[PDB]
Amino acid sequence: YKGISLNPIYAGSSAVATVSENGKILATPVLDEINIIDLTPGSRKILHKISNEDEQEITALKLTPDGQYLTYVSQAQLLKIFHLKTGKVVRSMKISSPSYILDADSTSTLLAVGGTDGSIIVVDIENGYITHSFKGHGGTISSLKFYGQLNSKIWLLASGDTNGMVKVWDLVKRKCLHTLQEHTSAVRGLDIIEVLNLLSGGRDDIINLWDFNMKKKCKLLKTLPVNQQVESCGFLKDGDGKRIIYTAGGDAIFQLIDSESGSVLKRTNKPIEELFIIGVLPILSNSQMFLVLSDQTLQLINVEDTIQVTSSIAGNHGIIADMRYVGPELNKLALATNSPSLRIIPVPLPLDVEIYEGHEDLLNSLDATEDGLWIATASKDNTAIVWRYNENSCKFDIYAKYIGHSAAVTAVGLPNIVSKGYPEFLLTASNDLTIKKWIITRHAHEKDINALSVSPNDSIFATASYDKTCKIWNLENGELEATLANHKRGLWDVSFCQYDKLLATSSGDKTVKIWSLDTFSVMKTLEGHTNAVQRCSFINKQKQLISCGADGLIKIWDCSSGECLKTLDGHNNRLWALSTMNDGDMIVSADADGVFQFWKDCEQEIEEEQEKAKLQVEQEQSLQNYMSKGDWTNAFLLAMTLDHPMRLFNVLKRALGESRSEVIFNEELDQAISILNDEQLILLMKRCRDWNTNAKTHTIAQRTIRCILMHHNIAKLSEIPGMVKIVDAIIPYTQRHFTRVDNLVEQSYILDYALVEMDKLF
Amino acid sequence: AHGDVIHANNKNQDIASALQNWEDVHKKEDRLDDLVKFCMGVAAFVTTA
Amino acid sequence: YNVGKAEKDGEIRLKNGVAMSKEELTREDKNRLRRALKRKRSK
RNA sequence: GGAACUAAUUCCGUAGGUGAACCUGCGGAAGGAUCAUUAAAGA
Repeated sequence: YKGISLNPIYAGSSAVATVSENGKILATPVLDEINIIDLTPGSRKILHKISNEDEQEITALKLTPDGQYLTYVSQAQLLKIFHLKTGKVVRSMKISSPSYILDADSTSTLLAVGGTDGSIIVVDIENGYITHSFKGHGGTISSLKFYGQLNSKIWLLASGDTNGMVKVWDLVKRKCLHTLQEHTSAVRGLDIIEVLNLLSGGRDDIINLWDFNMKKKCKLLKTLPVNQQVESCGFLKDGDGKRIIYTAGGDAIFQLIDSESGSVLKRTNKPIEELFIIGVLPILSNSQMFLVLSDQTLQLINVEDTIQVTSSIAGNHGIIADMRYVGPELNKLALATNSPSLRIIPVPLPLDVEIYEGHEDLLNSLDATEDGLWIATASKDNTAIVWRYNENSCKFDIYAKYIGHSAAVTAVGLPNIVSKGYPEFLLTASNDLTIKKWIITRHAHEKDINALSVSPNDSIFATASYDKTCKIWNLENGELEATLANHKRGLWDVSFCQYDKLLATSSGDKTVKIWSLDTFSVMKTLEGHTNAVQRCSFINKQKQLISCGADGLIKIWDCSSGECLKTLDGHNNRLWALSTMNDGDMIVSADADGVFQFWKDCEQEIEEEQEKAKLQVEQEQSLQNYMSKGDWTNAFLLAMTLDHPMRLFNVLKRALGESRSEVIFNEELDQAISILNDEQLILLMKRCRDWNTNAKTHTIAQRTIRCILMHHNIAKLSEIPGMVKIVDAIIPYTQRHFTRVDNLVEQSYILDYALVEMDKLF
Repeated sequence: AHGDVIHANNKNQDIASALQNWEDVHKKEDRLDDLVKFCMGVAAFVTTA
Repeated sequence: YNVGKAEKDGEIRLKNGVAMSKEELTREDKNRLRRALKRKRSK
């Protein structure tokens, strides 16, 4: 299968991603690595991932308005500078006490770092040296803000401590001008308003205006009381003279507030999910604001009663409860995750997410109707809801909701749907034992339930448990067709198959079984997993069934054979769930890890082996045609490709015999020796090494060495790996044959002696 | 000592001027190698047989 | 350098240096070679 | 099943026992092999 791995762009350690003034380019960190994905309309690509150290974690990372360089801080007290153009770390240095806050100005020349201890050092972006070091206030530094003009003789740096103290350090003056402990809590966000007034975000709730000057005079112009934590704030030019400060809060409600009055012109959202926006990266000139949410998602909001997000990009899905395909197109896969919302992701680089949050419960189960549209959600919260699956437009609804029962909805399964697209009923179950079938309560099994699945005829249904039993009850009435006998220690999944007509069972031990309606008993028994099976997905061709497993590996087998066909080992630490594309077999694998992957069945690879097996049988008959009649150049090559030594040696027998009137063999054969590969000069000389052993195959070896020496550059022959050890065996046999041939010349002058004593007689 | 050197700088016209002047001289002194084998092969044939 | 049996299954190398592939053999030559390696292994 | 081809430790009292060549819980006994260091209110 052509499995494609999927990874999360924003994950692990909390940090603020750095984006450039232009929409394109973005930086996110997952564990040790940092992933940079350029942002362009219609194209998403990841430039590169920095390996760094897997053991180390990333406290924070920063990108300049123009993305020339990427700056990140490791867990160890050192600073690593990365150059975007060459993808190489130009400089690295120790920042002593680690500083989470890094501030970059529009110009990339100056970068500010805040230590854990509260000591702040300013480092030039271009050269890895510290222009100056400030002892600063004796507290952790919450944030710093730089002020600059493309060309100016005045530069102002503002630093915010954990306590409500703001020091406006002046770089040219090298003095701390001002102290403003108006704030009673650490200042999380500082924004320097254009001329001079200083706006400081207050962690406690107070957002405080200030007057800044080179001279001592400074005063508090205004104080704004907002009912949210000020995570970050900024000044927006839009709205002219009445600039509306941009405020980010713990509740995640973005607020634009009049300057002249404390009233809020417009609030972009309130979100049902209980998340806080860690920090906001705003282009400002482009009037685009990026909000990093506490549910690990990024929302793009334009700046002009409720702010409307232009698009939503989800950096990482922490956990996928289950994988179920939804929609007519089938491009987007509905995601069941540990959150109180439903996320719809498109199927093919950052991926945008459609998100629906019908209930507060993290989704604990999910299901979609086979003919296209509907989606149904099972959650920890007792409420169970049905979702409107339109494929046309961006419209989505959740019209039906079900009161039911006082425990979490373990799983929602709908046997059937009517031809108008309305579900007939919902069977659903719990952490307790109270198992219910609501149309639009039964009990089964003393402990928590695990899975619910259905047959295309609505006749039969089955459900599974931790106390080891599977129950098959009538769908129409309130009747019990039977009970399955038991599995070894707890049944994680139950799956019906259309062609076979079987009920498969996954377990909490490493065994899978196949169960029958007719006898209520085990048809087949499987083994050779490590941990626990978790989910079993039906296969499109109804033969090659797919089981997942809580040891990170997925495996494929046929019920009729009973034997393992294939194993897939491409995921990291776990597996939880599995999806199959209905129309064409594509196995889609879902885990505790934030990686994801799409696999596919590939008869096509057999046709590669068919053409390879055909090619030999094709070329042997040419070879035996060449071995009939000559054309020994082609008889050499097809021997050299398919490695028949005795048929190759017969060519070099005949090639010497035909070469009886520097050219050592046939001339076109000599050109064929010149084009021999490095793997072929090993194999030819190795066969030539064998031929040098006995004196009958002797000279046929020696003429083949003479070509390779006469028709190659000999600097290759030392480069070639393992070729020297072949030369160790060739040489002392040649010296042995050298005396042996020369001694036949020494005996040969008896013929010279038989002339001289004879010609004297004459 | 220098067979590494004169091999890599083979077919220089200055070195091979000397080496052809070597081989034009060195060919004449095969006449003992054609003399020893007669001196060997007879004396082995005479004393044994 | 002793001549040795080749690492690939598709070839057979004899003790004298006459290498034989498994694919250029005839079935009657396949017979004698298995019969020859029978009596040396048996001995 | 048929017929081809290719490939190649001991003991005592007491109580109980269904994996009891006997064991186990509670309390006793030795009739069982003591090396080493040792003033530190050395106020």
